[PDB]
Amino acid sequence: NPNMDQFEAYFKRADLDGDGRISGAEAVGFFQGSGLSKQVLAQIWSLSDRSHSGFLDRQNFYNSLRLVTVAQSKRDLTPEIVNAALNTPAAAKIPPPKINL
Ligand SMILES: [Ca+2]
Ligand code: NA
Repeated sequence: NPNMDQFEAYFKRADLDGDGRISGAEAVGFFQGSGLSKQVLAQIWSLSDRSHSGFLDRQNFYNSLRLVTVAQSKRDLTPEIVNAALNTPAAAKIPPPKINL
């Protein structure tokens, strides 16, 4: 499957209970494979849980994956970078991240 959807594959791996949402605990466990600091992952979680419900839907989780890629590229998150990933078609250019599984 050379064109396999890696965002979807990560969503399915992260969603341990199959309820179609990524819970806080599921995100903590999944992103332990990201190589990022807990401070950065906290900021990504906050930015991604747009409804403040404690769960990420698919869109929210894919956006958290995009922010993880930017952080793995050693770019400092700025308000402009965050908005570019969350609210503009620049998001489509961001690869899925590398996650140790
Ligand atoms: Ca879940
Ligand atoms: Na939410």
